[PDB]
Amino acid sequence: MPHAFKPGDLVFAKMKGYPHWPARIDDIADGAVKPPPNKYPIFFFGTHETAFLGPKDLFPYDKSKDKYGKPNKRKGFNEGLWEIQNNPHASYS
Repeated sequence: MPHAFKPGDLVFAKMKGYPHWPARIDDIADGAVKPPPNKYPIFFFGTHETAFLGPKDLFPYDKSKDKYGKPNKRKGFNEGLWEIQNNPHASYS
């Protein structure tokens, strides 16, 4: 059975106007800006941008990759597909 989301989990993350996007739940480093309550820090692969999202917009990667894990024209998307599959826990800073 599923647990709550935790740092390191791999997802497709959905935002308004963008396709379901390969991403991970990030850790929050000491000193770093914390998310709002009930929100997680989401690191988007390829673009390397961060946004704060709740679970309604987070689709676990294993379950969802057959649907959402296909090339897209959008900037950074296909780079992001490579990262999530090949080195999803690397430093992209």
